[PDB]
Amino acid sequence: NSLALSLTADQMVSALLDAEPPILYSEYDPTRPFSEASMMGLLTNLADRELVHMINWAKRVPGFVDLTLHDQVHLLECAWLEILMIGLVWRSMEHPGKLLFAPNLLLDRNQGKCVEGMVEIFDMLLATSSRFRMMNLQGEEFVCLKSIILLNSGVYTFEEKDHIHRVLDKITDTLIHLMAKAGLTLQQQHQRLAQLLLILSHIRHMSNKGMEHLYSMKCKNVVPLSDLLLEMLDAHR
Amino acid sequence: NSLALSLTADQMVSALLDAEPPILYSEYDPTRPFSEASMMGLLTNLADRELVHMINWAKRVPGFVDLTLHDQVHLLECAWLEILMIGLVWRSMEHPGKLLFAPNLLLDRNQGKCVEGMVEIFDMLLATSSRFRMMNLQGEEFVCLKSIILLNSGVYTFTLKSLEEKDHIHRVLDKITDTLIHLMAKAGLTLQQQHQRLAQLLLILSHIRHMSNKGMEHLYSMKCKNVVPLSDLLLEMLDAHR
Amino acid sequence: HKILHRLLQDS
Amino acid sequence: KILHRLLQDS
Repeated sequence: NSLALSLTADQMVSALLDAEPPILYSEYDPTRPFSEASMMGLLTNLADRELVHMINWAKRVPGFVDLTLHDQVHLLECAWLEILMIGLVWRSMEHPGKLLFAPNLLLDRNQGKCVEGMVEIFDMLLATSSRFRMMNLQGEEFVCLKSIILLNSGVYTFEEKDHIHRVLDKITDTLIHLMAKAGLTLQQQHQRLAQLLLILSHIRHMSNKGMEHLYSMKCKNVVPLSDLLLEMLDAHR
Repeated sequence: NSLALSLTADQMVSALLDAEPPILYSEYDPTRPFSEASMMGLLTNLADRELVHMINWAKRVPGFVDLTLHDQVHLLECAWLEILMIGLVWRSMEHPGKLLFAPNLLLDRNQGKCVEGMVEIFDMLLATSSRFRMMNLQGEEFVCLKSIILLNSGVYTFTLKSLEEKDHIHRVLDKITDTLIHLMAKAGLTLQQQHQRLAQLLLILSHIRHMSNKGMEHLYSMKCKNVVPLSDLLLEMLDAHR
Repeated sequence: HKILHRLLQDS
Repeated sequence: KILHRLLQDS
């Protein structure tokens, strides 16, 4: 029925690697001392442009096209902030103590104090980056985790449900195939699988706490939010 | 030095099973079709009494005593609602379309609409229960998942010496992972089926985290609404999440 | 009418 | 703290 289940492990990895969105740049202004309104403007503008690439990255995820239009909308509405965060965390691996929102926008926890309530989200994001760096997370594992977020985070807020779970099982087979490829023993394979999937619980937590902060930003009306971001934000009520 | 690292998989299961807290009763009266503010009073009273058993249950979890006191406080302050919810979901497996808060308090989603915003959290709990039902979740797997939630939900929210105890928590987590795999291999599942089922169970915990997050936000509104009597312990747990 | 509807159908 | 207390009671 669906061609995603017929792909092999390497073909699954290649399709996810080739689908990777590009690393966008922040607005050029050197700008570096920041205020609440200026930092929120740079991140909001960056997040709005990353969403356009994420939506096109989602259609390239094997099995995502097979869902109905409403099912695709629901999965992206619930996962979009998680996907932004895990990408930011992955970009910040090689920069301990820093968050790489863009190649020209590297911030630390001191700059998170400019925005009211963001320093808490910053520390959790930095902690996830240290966790990935301590685990030596590979890019093949990262694209698997990110697609798991897209398919799993909304599967329980809905025949069609068995499709997503079978695609989720495919990625699980792909993750194990990557770990057996790197020489990990059987005990190390299911242990590392568990460690990686448990971090998704914390990424969900960071997203929920992030949604609250972005909701108060709409009520503060300090920075005008784009209509696309407003629709993704109103989906969480 | 820890006993949790010396235990075997079967020894891990029996230790967690022997530590299971009891199923508590509510003060629900079927003769009184009471209102929504009263139903939350029953759930608030029930959750408050369950917290006392959960606190003593946590001491029985292997490795939890080897942690410092303030780390035990942090772990429970962030996981307590998740543990209440997965326990509620587990008790409700054999009651499709209903949530068994207590043996005398069985509610469907129609009676959850009485409280504002309560209907959404009810549906997520029901979907989680039906998810456990189609997976045929076993009791030995439930106690592992519940103990994983306790150790994992606050491990990233914790200077140089404090990260040594953080390493001890990941050791116990890997041991519980070995226990889950041992159970699935005992049930006649292939290596492919073990890794899939292990992944399916751990992906539930992110949804349980989501339910707890939305649950915390609903509890915060009740405190400011000042309509349901919240106990001093629940108000202290609620102030831990700000 | 959702903007997300339009973006998922375009390329 | 009540949680600190119940964890500490022996």
